[PDB]
Amino acid sequence: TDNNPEGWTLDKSVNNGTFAGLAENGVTGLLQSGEPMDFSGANALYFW
Amino acid sequence: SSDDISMEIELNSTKFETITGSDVGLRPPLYPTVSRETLAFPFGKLSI
Repeated sequence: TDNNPEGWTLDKSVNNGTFAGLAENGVTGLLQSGEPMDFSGANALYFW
Repeated sequence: SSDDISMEIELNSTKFETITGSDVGLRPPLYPTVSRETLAFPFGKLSI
């Protein structure tokens, strides 16, 4: 609803939010905009 | 130990409860069961 980047409503509206294969009340994983550093990306060889 | 620890800042009138199930997929195991081994729970850049 806002221009805040991290917010993407936790288990969102009317649809139950279950594939039939997730089997949890927890889906979210939304936050922490900073992911860890990638050793499979474009800069992988230099890091390795 | 999914969603086991959770920070909840109180503001002057409101509050915002985050949780490491909503943050960290990295999960410090209780094994190294051999005594006195301490653990860590990093929160990456919690923008409140």
